[PDB]
Amino acid sequence: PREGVFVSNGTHWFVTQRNFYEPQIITTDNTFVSGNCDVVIGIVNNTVYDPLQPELDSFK
Amino acid sequence: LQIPFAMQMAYRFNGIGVTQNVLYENQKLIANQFNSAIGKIQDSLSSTA
Ligand SMILES: *[C@@H]1O[C@H](CO)[C@@H](O[C@@H]2O[C@H](CO)[C@@H](O[C@@H]3O[C@H](CO)[C@@H](O)[C@H](O)[C@@H]3O)[C@H](O)[C@H]2NC(C)=O)[C@H](O)[C@H]1NC(C)=O
Ligand SMILES: *[C@@H]1O[C@H](CO)[C@@H](O[C@@H]2O[C@H](CO)[C@@H](O[C@H]3O[C@H](CO)[C@@H](O)[C@H](O)[C@@H]3O)[C@H](O)[C@H]2NC(C)=O)[C@H](O)[C@H]1NC(C)=O
Ligand SMILES: *[C@@H]1O[C@H](CO)[C@@H](O[C@@H]2O[C@H](CO)[C@@H](O[C@H]3O[C@H](CO)[C@@H](O)[C@H](O)[C@@H]3O)[C@H](O)[C@H]2NC(C)=O)[C@H](O)[C@H]1NC(C)=O
Ligand SMILES: *[C@@H]1O[C@H](CO)[C@@H](O)[C@H](O)[C@H]1NC(C)=O
Repeated sequence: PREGVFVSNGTHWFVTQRNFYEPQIITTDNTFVSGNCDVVIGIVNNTVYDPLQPELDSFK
Repeated sequence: LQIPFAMQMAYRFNGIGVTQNVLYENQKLIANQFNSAIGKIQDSLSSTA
């Protein structure tokens, strides 16, 4: 997360600010990429939504 | 409010100006350094008066 923390209600995953529960869809804007999946202890699988793709999908 | 200790240390790394990925990718080394530092505190107290 760029700022905040990943949380899950049980089924879906969100990123929210640490001091107030404001869940949001995990997108490329909310997060940053660093390395791969093999080095972080406790990492989980989840899709990261790309805001640009639906715009180009309508373009296609 | 409970929080995993690694996540808390990532918060503190953000506090000092270092990104979380540094801690999450050097967690083993950081934990070993902290444990060795605590052991050295033990030795210093038990030797120096
Ligand atoms: C950044 O700093 C840390 C030290 O705080 C470096 O970790 C240290 O790396 C050396 C070499 O990999 C380790 O020495 C090795 O110790 C093992 C012990 O079994 C020994 O078998 C090897 O032959 C070697 O002597 C050292 O233990 C390790 N220190 C700790 C606390 O884990 C790290 O490599 C540095 N990283 C970079 C990119 O500079
Ligand atoms: C954890 O957070 C999830 C996101 O809120 C939530 O999934 C959401 O569940 C509700 C139903 O309670 C869905 O709401 C929609 O339901 C129908 C489905 O077609 C729509 O017609 C409605 O207008 C309404 O928008 C959400 O669509 C659904 N979100 C997703 C991505 O599936 C989970 O239920 C939450 N889990 C728990 C245990 O609370
Ligand atoms: C999170 O996502 C990872 C990728 O989807 C997933 O790793 C995948 O795990 C399966 C089986 O555990 C592997 O499938 C193949 O694994 C070996 C090859 O080493 C084969 O012998 C098996 O028969 C099977 O075909 C995937 O290769 C592996 N994907 C990668 C990129 O390594 C994790 O399991 C997921 N983590 C959790 C908690 O679900
Ligand atoms: C957290 O605790 C459970 C059991 O107490 C364990 O299975 C799990 O591996 C732990 N999570 C991590 C990242 O080690």
